[PDB]
Amino acid sequence: VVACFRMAPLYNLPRHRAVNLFLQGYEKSWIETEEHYFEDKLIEDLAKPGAEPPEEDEGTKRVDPLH
Amino acid sequence: DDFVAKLQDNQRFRYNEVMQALNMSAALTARKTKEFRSPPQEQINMLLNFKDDKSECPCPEEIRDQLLDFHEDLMTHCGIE
Repeated sequence: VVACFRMAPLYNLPRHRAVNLFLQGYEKSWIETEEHYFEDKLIEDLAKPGAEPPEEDEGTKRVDPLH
Repeated sequence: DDFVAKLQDNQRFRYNEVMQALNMSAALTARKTKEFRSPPQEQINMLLNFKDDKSECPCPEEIRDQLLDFHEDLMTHCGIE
Protein backbone atom coordinates (compact mmCIF):
# COMPACT_ATOMS: atom_id res chain seq x y z
CA VAL A 1 0.00 0.00 0.00
CA VAL A 2 3.08 2.19 0.46
CA ALA A 3 3.82 2.00 -3.26
CA CYS A 4 0.21 2.93 -4.05
CA PHE A 5 0.43 5.92 -1.71
CA ARG A 6 3.72 6.89 -3.38
CA MET A 7 2.89 9.13 -6.36
CA ALA A 8 4.14 12.32 -8.04
CA PRO A 9 3.55 15.27 -5.70
CA LEU A 10 4.38 18.91 -6.35
CA TYR A 11 7.33 18.95 -3.95
CA ASN A 12 9.27 16.49 -6.12
CA LEU A 13 8.64 18.43 -9.33
CA PRO A 14 11.18 20.95 -10.66
CA ARG A 15 10.33 24.49 -9.67
CA HIS A 16 9.69 25.86 -13.17
CA ARG A 17 7.15 23.13 -13.97
CA ALA A 18 5.28 23.90 -10.75
CA VAL A 19 5.47 27.61 -11.61
CA ASN A 20 3.78 26.96 -14.96
CA LEU A 21 1.15 24.87 -13.19
CA PHE A 22 0.62 27.71 -10.72
CA LEU A 23 0.24 30.20 -13.55
CA GLN A 24 -2.50 28.14 -15.18
CA GLY A 25 -4.25 27.37 -11.89
CA TYR A 26 -4.09 30.96 -10.67
CA GLU A 27 -5.47 32.12 -14.01
CA LYS A 28 -8.47 29.79 -14.00
CA SER A 29 -9.24 30.00 -10.29
CA TRP A 30 -8.79 33.74 -9.66
CA ILE A 31 -8.56 35.85 -12.82
CA GLU A 32 -11.43 34.11 -14.60
CA THR A 33 -13.63 34.19 -11.50
CA GLU A 34 -12.93 37.85 -10.72
CA GLU A 35 -16.01 39.92 -11.53
CA HIS A 36 -16.50 43.68 -11.71
CA TYR A 37 -19.63 45.41 -13.01
CA PHE A 38 -19.15 48.33 -15.38
CA GLU A 39 -21.64 47.89 -18.22
CA ASP A 40 -24.31 50.31 -16.99
CA LYS A 41 -21.77 53.04 -16.26
CA LEU A 42 -20.03 52.53 -19.60
CA ILE A 43 -23.28 52.69 -21.56
CA GLU A 44 -24.41 55.77 -19.65
CA ASP A 45 -21.11 57.46 -20.48
CA LEU A 46 -21.34 56.43 -24.14
CA ALA A 47 -24.93 57.66 -24.52
CA LYS A 48 -24.22 61.16 -23.22
CA PRO A 49 -24.27 63.97 -25.78
CA GLY A 50 -20.79 65.22 -25.01
CA ALA A 51 -21.34 68.98 -24.70
CA GLU A 52 -22.64 69.20 -28.26
CA PRO A 53 -23.82 72.86 -28.09
CA PRO A 54 -20.49 73.85 -26.49
CA GLU A 55 -18.83 72.11 -29.42
CA GLU A 56 -19.06 73.88 -32.78
CA ASP A 57 -21.70 71.59 -34.25
CA GLU A 58 -23.16 74.36 -36.45
CA GLY A 59 -25.84 72.03 -37.79
CA THR A 60 -27.63 68.79 -37.04
CA LYS A 61 -26.97 67.19 -33.66
CA ARG A 62 -23.98 64.88 -33.97
CA VAL A 63 -24.72 61.27 -33.10
CA ASP A 64 -23.44 60.09 -29.74
CA PRO A 65 -20.64 57.51 -29.43
CA LEU A 66 -23.11 54.71 -28.68
CA HIS A 67 -25.02 55.66 -31.83
CA ASP B 1 8.70 31.67 -7.89
CA ASP B 2 8.74 32.23 -4.15
CA PHE B 3 5.05 31.45 -3.70
CA VAL B 4 5.51 28.00 -5.26
CA ALA B 5 8.70 27.39 -3.28
CA LYS B 6 6.89 28.08 -0.01
CA LEU B 7 3.97 25.91 -1.10
CA GLN B 8 6.34 23.06 -2.01
CA ASP B 9 8.07 23.28 1.37
CA ASN B 10 4.64 23.15 3.00
CA GLN B 11 3.85 20.02 1.00
CA ARG B 12 7.17 18.55 2.16
CA PHE B 13 6.16 19.16 5.78
CA ARG B 14 2.56 17.97 5.41
CA TYR B 15 3.46 14.74 3.62
CA ASN B 16 5.95 13.93 6.37
CA GLU B 17 3.28 14.62 8.99
CA VAL B 18 0.88 12.29 7.17
CA MET B 19 3.55 9.59 6.97
CA GLN B 20 4.18 9.93 10.70
CA ALA B 21 0.42 9.86 11.37
CA LEU B 22 -0.60 7.05 9.00
CA ASN B 23 -0.56 4.52 11.84
CA MET B 24 -3.81 5.59 13.54
CA SER B 25 -6.10 4.51 10.70
CA ALA B 26 -5.84 3.19 7.15
CA ALA B 27 -9.19 4.77 6.21
CA LEU B 28 -7.93 8.18 7.36
CA THR B 29 -4.78 7.76 5.27
CA ALA B 30 -6.96 7.54 2.14
CA ARG B 31 -8.44 11.03 2.47
CA LYS B 32 -5.05 12.30 3.63
CA THR B 33 -3.36 10.89 0.52
CA LYS B 34 -6.01 12.07 -1.95
CA GLU B 35 -3.88 15.20 -2.36
CA PHE B 36 -0.54 13.43 -2.72
CA ARG B 37 -1.96 10.95 -5.25
CA SER B 38 -3.94 13.50 -7.27
CA PRO B 39 -2.42 14.64 -10.57
CA PRO B 40 -0.10 17.64 -10.26
CA GLN B 41 -2.66 19.96 -11.85
CA GLU B 42 -5.34 18.83 -9.39
CA GLN B 43 -2.99 19.20 -6.43
CA ILE B 44 -2.34 22.86 -7.14
CA ASN B 45 -6.00 23.40 -8.04
CA MET B 46 -7.01 22.20 -4.59
CA LEU B 47 -4.18 24.19 -3.00
CA LEU B 48 -5.45 27.37 -4.72
CA ASN B 49 -9.01 27.29 -3.32
CA PHE B 50 -8.55 29.68 -0.40
CA LYS B 51 -10.48 32.31 -2.32
CA ASP B 52 -13.99 32.87 -0.95
CA ASP B 53 -14.81 31.56 2.54
CA LYS B 54 -15.38 27.84 1.95
CA SER B 55 -11.67 27.51 2.79
CA GLU B 56 -11.36 23.72 2.78
CA CYS B 57 -7.93 23.90 1.14
CA PRO B 58 -4.95 22.79 3.28
CA CYS B 59 -3.04 26.02 2.65
CA PRO B 60 -1.90 27.81 5.83
CA GLU B 61 -2.91 31.33 6.75
CA GLU B 62 0.42 33.00 5.97
CA ILE B 63 0.70 31.42 2.52
CA ARG B 64 -2.91 32.41 1.91
CA ASP B 65 -2.12 35.98 2.96
CA GLN B 66 0.82 36.27 0.58
CA LEU B 67 -1.38 35.53 -2.43
CA LEU B 68 -4.32 37.52 -1.03
CA ASP B 69 -2.00 40.55 -0.91
CA PHE B 70 -0.37 40.02 -4.30
CA HIS B 71 -3.80 39.60 -5.88
CA GLU B 72 -5.02 42.89 -4.39
CA ASP B 73 -1.88 44.58 -5.71
CA LEU B 74 -2.50 43.09 -9.15
CA MET B 75 -6.12 44.25 -9.11
CA THR B 76 -5.22 47.79 -8.08
CA HIS B 77 -2.55 47.83 -10.79
CA CYS B 78 -5.15 46.70 -13.34
CA GLY B 79 -7.50 49.41 -12.07
CA ILE B 80 -10.33 47.05 -11.10
CA GLU B 81 -10.28 48.17 -7.47
